Formats: sequence, C-alpha cells, structure tokens
Amino acid sequence: FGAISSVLNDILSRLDPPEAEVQIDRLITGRLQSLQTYVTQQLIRAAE
Amino acid sequence: FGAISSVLNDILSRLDPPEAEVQIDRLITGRLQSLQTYVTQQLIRAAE
Amino acid sequence: EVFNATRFASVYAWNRKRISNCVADYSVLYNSASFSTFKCYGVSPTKLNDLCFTNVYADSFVIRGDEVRQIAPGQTGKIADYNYKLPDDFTGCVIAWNSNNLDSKVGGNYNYLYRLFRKSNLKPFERDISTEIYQAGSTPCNGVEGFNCYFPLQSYGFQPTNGVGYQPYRVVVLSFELLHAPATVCGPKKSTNLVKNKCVNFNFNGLTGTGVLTESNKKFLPFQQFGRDIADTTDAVRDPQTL
Amino acid sequence: DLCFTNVYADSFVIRGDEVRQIAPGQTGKIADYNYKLPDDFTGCVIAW
Amino acid sequence: EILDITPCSFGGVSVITPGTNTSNEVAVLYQDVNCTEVNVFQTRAGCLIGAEHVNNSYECDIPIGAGICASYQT
Amino acid sequence: AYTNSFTRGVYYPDKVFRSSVLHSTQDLFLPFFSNVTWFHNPVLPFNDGVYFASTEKSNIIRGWIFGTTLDSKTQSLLIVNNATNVVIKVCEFQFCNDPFNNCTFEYVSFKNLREFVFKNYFKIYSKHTPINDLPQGFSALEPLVDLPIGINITRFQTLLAAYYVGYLQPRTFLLKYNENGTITDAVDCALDPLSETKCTLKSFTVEKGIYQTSNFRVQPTESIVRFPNITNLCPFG
Amino acid sequence: EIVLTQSPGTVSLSPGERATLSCWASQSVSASYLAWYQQKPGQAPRLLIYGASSRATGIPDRFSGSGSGTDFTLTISRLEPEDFAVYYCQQYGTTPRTFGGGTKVEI
Amino acid sequence: QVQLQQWGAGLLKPSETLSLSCAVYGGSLSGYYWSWIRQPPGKGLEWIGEINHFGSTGYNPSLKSRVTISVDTSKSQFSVKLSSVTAADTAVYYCARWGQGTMVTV
Ligand SMILES: *[C@@H]1O[C@H](CO)[C@@H](O)[C@H](O)[C@H]1NC(C)=O
Repeated sequence: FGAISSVLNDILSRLDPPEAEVQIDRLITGRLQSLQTYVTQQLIRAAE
Repeated sequence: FGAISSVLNDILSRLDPPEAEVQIDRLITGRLQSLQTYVTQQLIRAAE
Repeated sequence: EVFNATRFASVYAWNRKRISNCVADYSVLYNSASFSTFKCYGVSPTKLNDLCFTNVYADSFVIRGDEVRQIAPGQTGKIADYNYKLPDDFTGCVIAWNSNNLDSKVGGNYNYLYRLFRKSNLKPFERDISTEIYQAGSTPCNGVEGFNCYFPLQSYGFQPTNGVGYQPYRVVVLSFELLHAPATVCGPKKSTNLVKNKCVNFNFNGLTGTGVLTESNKKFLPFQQFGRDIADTTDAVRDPQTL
Repeated sequence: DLCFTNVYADSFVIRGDEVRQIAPGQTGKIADYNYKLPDDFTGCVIAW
Repeated sequence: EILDITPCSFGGVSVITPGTNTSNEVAVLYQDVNCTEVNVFQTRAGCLIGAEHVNNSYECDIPIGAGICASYQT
Repeated sequence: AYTNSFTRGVYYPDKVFRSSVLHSTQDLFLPFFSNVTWFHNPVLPFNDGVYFASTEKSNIIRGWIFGTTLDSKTQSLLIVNNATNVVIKVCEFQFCNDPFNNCTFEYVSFKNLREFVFKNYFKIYSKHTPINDLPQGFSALEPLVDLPIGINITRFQTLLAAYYVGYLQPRTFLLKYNENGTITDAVDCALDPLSETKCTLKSFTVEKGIYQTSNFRVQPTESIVRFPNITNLCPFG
Repeated sequence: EIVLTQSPGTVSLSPGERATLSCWASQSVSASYLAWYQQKPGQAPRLLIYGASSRATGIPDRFSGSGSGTDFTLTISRLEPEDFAVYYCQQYGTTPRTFGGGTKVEI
Repeated sequence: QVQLQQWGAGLLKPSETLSLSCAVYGGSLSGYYWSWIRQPPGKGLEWIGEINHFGSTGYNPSLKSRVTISVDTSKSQFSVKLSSVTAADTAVYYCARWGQGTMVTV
C-alpha cells in the first residue's frame, strides 16, 4: 500500500514510533479499505 | 483530488520523480475509490 | 579502523568496503558526537544492534562541508548527479564529520577531486572513475584538453583557512540490505534455548514474531533456510544453532 | 524553443580595446561611464 | 483542415477453450476491431481467430456474442 | 546449430520453502522452447544470463570465464575444477586464447547433465541428472552459490563433447511446489493464449469456457510532431 | 600553428611613461587565450597576465592586458626602473601552445 | 615552501637522449598539472609537453614521438625524457605547473 514493508511487526521493529505513524497509517487506510470492500461484497451476496 | 493536475502526463512531465509520485498516489486513491463506488452501485442496481 | 582510517579517497573515487561476519554494536556510534552528521533513514538510529542484516556496505570519501546535504535519498546536486548517488530506498545511515583538523594542507589540499562533468548522471552506488577529458563543446575532443574540452575532474582546495561551508568533511555512509540469505552480522543480544509448545515471543536471526514453537516433520531441503505460508506469512524457521 | 516576456536589443560601436569591457563585473571607462552590464544579466552582447 | 480524433483500436482479449482435460487447441477473441490490424472469422461482437465458421447450427456450448457460439468438434 | 529448449530452465527464485501451492512470481528464466545454441570453444556474450547445460561423459568441461575485456585491463571471474576441489577467483590473468593479478576475491571449495544458470549481483544455480541431444522432461535447478563481486560482465567463453547455451528473459512463471516441497511443474505466462489463461486462473486445468486475460492495444507506430503557423519577422535584423 | 606577432621588437622609454605591448595572433584566439610573461635578463620567466585580462598573483597593478581575438595588448601605465625587461606573450588556444618572440623594453 | 628545482641538464652529443629532473617542494605533482618550458638562447618560450595530474600527458609536435614526461610520486619529482636530440633542441628548460631553468646544449 506504499509503506516500506508489509509486516506490521517488522515496520515497528525497525522504526521508532514518531515516523512509524507515517508508515503504519498507510497500511491502516489500506487494509481498512480492503475489509469494507469484502464486507460489502458479502452483504450484497447475502441478499441474493 | 488534491493533486496538482488531472492530467497524468503533466505530473510526469512537470514534477520530479521522487516528488511527482506523491501526486500520483492522490490520483490513484482518488480514481480507485471512484470505481468502487461505481462498481458497488452496479452490483446493487443489478441485483435489482 | 574504517572510521579512524588515516586516509580517504575522492567522492567520485569513493571506496566501497564490504562488511561481513561481524558483531556490530554501533554503541560507540551514538555517544561519540564526533560525527557532526548522523542521519539514519531506513531505520531508527537508536535501534540497530537490536537488528541485523545480510550484508552492509561502508562507502567512504571526503567532500566539501556544504555538500553533506547532497548525499540524501533522492537529493539533487552535482556531487549527487556526477559523483555519488544514493538509492531511493536508502537502507541505512550517513556519517559525516569535519576533517579540517586532518584534511588540510597548510597551503591547501589539492588531493581531493570531484567529477563536475558527465553526460549522464550516475545510478545509485554507481562509481565512474573515468579519467578521459570531457568534451565540453560539440567538437570531436581528440586528446586536446581545453576549449570545448574541459577536464571533468576538479580538485577541492582544502586550506585550513577556508570557511566551514567550504571546510573539508570526512563522510562515511552505511547501506544495509535485509534479505533472505542468512545475516552476516548481528548485534549483541545473547540467544537462549529452544522452547516448545508455549505462546512465546521469538526472534530468530533477526526475524521477529510471536507464537508457539513446535518441531515439525517438514522435509526441508538441505539448503532451504525456512518456509512460508500461502498468506506469504512465516510457516517454519530453522534454528541457526540446530538444523 | 523558449521565450520571454520581452527582448531588448541595444546597438552602438566601440573601439576594439573596449570590447572586453561589456561583460558582467567588467571595470572600464565604457563599463563605468558609458554602458554597464549588471551582474545577473539574462542576455548577451554581439559585436562584429 | 478539421481533423477528427479517434482513440485507435484497443480491446480485451479472450480465450475460447474446451476443457484442458479434453484438448489444448484454443481460439482467441479480439473484441470489436476490423482485425486487419491484428481461418479468421468476423463477428458483430469482435474478431475470432483459430476457429472455423460453420453454416450449420447447434446448441450453444460456449457463448461468444450476438448469437455466435463456439464448440470443439470434428 | 540450434535446438528446442523444451521445458528446462527453472530454479527456486529464493530459499523459501513452500508446499503444494501454485505460486506466481517474476524473474529471469529461459523462455520455453527457445533456440539454444549447440556446440562442439568460442566466446559468447552474457547480456543478461545464460542457461548453460552440458552433457558430460569424459568430464572435459572444467569451468567458465566471464567479463568484458577477457584479459588484463580489468578483472574477470574464473571457475576451475582440478580433480581436488572447485576453485574460484576474480583476478586479471594473462588469458590465453583458449587454455586448458591485481585481485580481491577468491573461493575454493554423457549421462551427467551438469546444468547451470548464471545471473546478475552474481548467483549460481545448477542441477546434476542422469541422462542418455537435450532431453525433454522437467527438473528444478537448486541454488548452489552466491558470489559477491558485482563485476561488470558482458561476455564469456567456456573452459573445456557438447553443451548448449540459453538466454534468460524477464517473464513471469507459475511454479507448483510439491508436497515434499519441490518444484515439480511450471507454466510460462506469456508463451501462448492457453498459457496466458492458466496464469490468469492460477491453475493447471481449465474448465471449458471463456477467459479474459490481457488487453489488446494498438501501439502508436510513431510520435509525430506538429509546430504552429509562424508569426511575423520584426526588426531584430 | 598560432604565431603571435609582437610589435615593436624594441621599445625605449623613460620612467613614468605608458608602455604598450602589442600582440597579434595569426588566427583569432578564442576566449582571450593570452598569457603574458616578463623575463628579466638572467632571470626565469615570470607570469604577468593570465587570460589576457587576469593579472598574475602579486604582479603590480601597473601591468594591464587588453585586446580580443587577434589582438592582445599589454599596458604598463607607469614605467618602473625594473620594468625594462623582455616581455613574451603565449597563446594557448590550440594544442600547439605557442609564444611570441618577445618585446624588449629599453631605456 | 614552494620550489621547483631543475636537474639533469648539460652538454649532449647529437642524436643522444636526456632525462630531466624537476624536484618540487610543497606541491603535489600528481595532484596539479605540470608542464616543461624551454627557451632557446635569444628566443621566446616554447611549450614542449604538459602532464595532467590524473596522468594524462601531451607533447608539442616538435617533440612528438621523441619526448616522454612522467612523474615519480614516490619522490614527487617531475621528469622530462627526450630522445633523438639535435642542435635545434638547445634551449633553457624550466619546469612549471615555475622552476629555475636548465640549459640544454646539443
Ligand atoms: C553455533 O554452535 C553450534 C553448536 O556447536 C553449531 O551447530 C552452529 O553451527 C554454530 N553456529 C552456526 C549458526 O552455525
């Protein structure tokens, strides 16, 4: 999603917090979008 | 979508690679969201 | 040694010392404020000897004091364009300090040069020690140096009396690579014994995570370092200290 | 292939020894009493 | 001169196929083109390559478009 | 000469162990069914990377040399095996035409299909199989060695009776790790539409149907420039 | 091939007078590639003017160079009692770096 | 501090060769450009050869294929080797980047 890695435990292990929030926020807004797409799909299929 | 321009080439031409790609990230997140809204409406309007 | 090294080469002729099979502390590289420039970019400067890498490079040269700005991820400038370029995904830190107390002839050092001419900017970590005269104009520059034939290699004049903005600075940049192969150096954190069947926090050869450790019947192949899962997540790890 | 807002063209004749004196930072009787060129001069001089 | 502008041809590509457990010969559909800019059949739905048009008629084994369907047969 | 590279030219892109999973990746590989040169001495380029494979009956094959100038005036890499161990170094030797200093690094450790793949920084991939020309079939090349030199290399000549030469390209493959954890079959993504499909579905079997995989696009044959109608000349002259 | 034409070959002048050395090149010399040397009798060459406009370091301000193209001109505004020496100009705009024959400053 | 001492001059028979010495003090010959300057009796200066610090070197056409200039960084000395000498080569050779002058008689 543009952050420097995909492992949330790695990105912490390699950076101290203050710029991690710059990285981690990129993941959060990424994955958080990925759910609600999946959920909405399930909801739509649920009605069918 | 808060980027400098709607034209992708313009961002490619005018801005430096390490800086321009920040603008491109805006356009991607912009358009990519827009499809989701479009696609999601299609599903509902299809199940209708 | 590489820090207390009596000598440095030019920026265009920048050393690339490879480093392997070490126990790096970096602890002397925190307290010692002798480095006027210490800017880790890939990682948090404090958290090094708690981490470790497959391989690390020590690039060394000496440059003008102001040019310390030029050596930055994606930074622009003649030294950056014609003498030494950093990777965009720079993984490491930059160490630079003033060398007027050493790199200064009383009449001024001519010893350090820089290539100010090139028709194509170097790639990151590229090193062009090319010596041939640079064709400034469009004339066929046929061995005659001079008009339309400028020498790309220009020397720093390092006198003790120059300004700090022009003062000589000793600089060494470290680049890391955290890859799949076993690390060659890891910081001083003594390991412990294996534990089975308990939700525990682990960290193997730098790889970090939490869970339960179990022996497996997995038939690795004699080279295979470790496995992963269909989620591209870790499945199994081999003890360095035990196959 | 480029262009500016306006272009200014001067014209006169000097002695051959004075040709050096039209350049940024030049000092001379022409440079100080007849025609001076500022430091950051965007342009040039043509003489024949 | 008043010059019209058309974004020149471009389309999706689809692969006709019988099941792999049956054969490997496959046919390619190019979507809506003259197909002189790519044994070749032309549809109101696109260009077809590698299949034979047949005057006969059958049930639709694999749909294509505009009432043309493809199948694997002698 | 020439020969058809049936399916060989695969190798674990890393050391990660997997099991019974079709994994899609992208690296340099020998594209399936390419023209491999058949030999019986000379020197050939190395623009990206060679799929080297020799049938061995008398063990005449002994090594290779890689570089740009292939003499003094720079360094070049050397492989030699002399009856006792494999010897490797990176010196600038007085190279002969085809025999059978100033250096920093050195390492010292026709049924015999000593296969090899060399890629660049520098890696070493191989496989050794019993055989009986180039046979069709399948075999995964295991990694052997990584060598840290980073030398500009464009050309090589072998160091010796036959062997073949391939050439790697940046394609994307689908690799099937087995239950034991081994590559047992792979499929090119760009070989043919049927192959193009398999990658799209990430499978080795395709139910009869239709599948959209790629996008046709007329590429512009060229770029053609139009400059505006000139204005008028003014008293510049 | 660039031959520098210095004139006159000899010049006799009194102290305080303005002395001008003329230096013409057979071909136009680009970017004022003209260097001036003053050679005291029994002494090594001594640089006076570099680039035909830049004076050497520590050379007196009385020395001055002028000219462009095929003209180089060395000016000594106020003659000095030790300025009666041979002055040779050198043109380095071509690979065959060539110098002038030298002009003698007399009394 | 800064001094360039010339040596190796003297009287030489025709067609012989010679090797110049130019000891530099306070300078880095390998780091600054060096050239040798000759002047025949009663003539002007004549640039014969020059050596770029990085190693590049050039010679005037009158000495082309007969002269060779090199430097001993081990001693920080400038050398100017001439071969196939003749009468016309008689000139005062001072080494500059000037030196003291070395008369060559041949
Ligand atoms: C560390 O010691 C153990 C036991 O002697 C040995 O097996 C291991 O190979 C040594 N180091 C590594 C990581 O190989």
